[PDB]
Amino acid sequence: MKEKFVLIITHGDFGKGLLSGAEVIIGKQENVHTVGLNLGDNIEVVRKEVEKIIKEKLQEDKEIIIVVDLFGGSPFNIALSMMKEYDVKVITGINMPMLVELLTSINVYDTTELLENISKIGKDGIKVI
Amino acid sequence: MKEKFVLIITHGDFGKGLLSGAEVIIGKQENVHTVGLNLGDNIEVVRKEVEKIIKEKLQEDKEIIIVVDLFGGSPFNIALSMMKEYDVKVITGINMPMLVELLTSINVYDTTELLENISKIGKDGIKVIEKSSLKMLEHHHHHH
Repeated sequence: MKEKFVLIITHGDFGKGLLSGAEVIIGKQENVHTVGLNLGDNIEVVRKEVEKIIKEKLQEDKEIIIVVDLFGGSPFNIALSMMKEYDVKVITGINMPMLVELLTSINVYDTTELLENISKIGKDGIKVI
Repeated sequence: MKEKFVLIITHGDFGKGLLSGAEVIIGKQENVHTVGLNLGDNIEVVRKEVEKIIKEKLQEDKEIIIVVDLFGGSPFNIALSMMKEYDVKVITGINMPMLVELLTSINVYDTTELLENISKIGKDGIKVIEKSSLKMLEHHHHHH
């Protein structure tokens, strides 16, 4: 199995903070990068930066998973454009249980099963007490 | 309706960044506070701080919703302990679609319906995107 690389693309500091939070739980990550879309960012500039990252990682023979905050919106639109061009895989609605499970099982499952796993865990992790 | 106050408790800077992120989308919000738990944090101290915030907001006649990152660990432990003593509601597994819906509709629904609403929106907002679905998503940009 190819080594995986996780790109987190979200609004503002969400991805940065989500990774920070996960790292409190499971320690400092390699092979995870965050890109945040802030008010005042040009989406085409951000798109080109994301593409830069993907090419670089593909050239390192890595398999790429893009995790997005929200279905719809500029981060999602960027992720979709990368799937159109580079055949990376994409999942939306990322939360903490998903990211922790993803990063601790990244070597265990193939990308398709990995994403199905965390989709299920993410939904199950949302509970009104 | 009483005004609502949302307290987000998570590991590290997750809650802080989640709120930052949501405000890019829906603009600056009021009545939302974040508490992050880091390694080596004295958690009984954090619990005490949270209780103080809750007491204060209750004195301001606010209805309190606590949102946590994870069903597990210290943030949920703290949230549970508040629920045992105070009239607060708790929801776990917070994500962007949930928080955006929560804050945008905070004065439209009572807490019970509100948490039910955002639970469904949060789960529905978690989607694996199939490559084969790309073209169909693109069509939606040209019709309603």
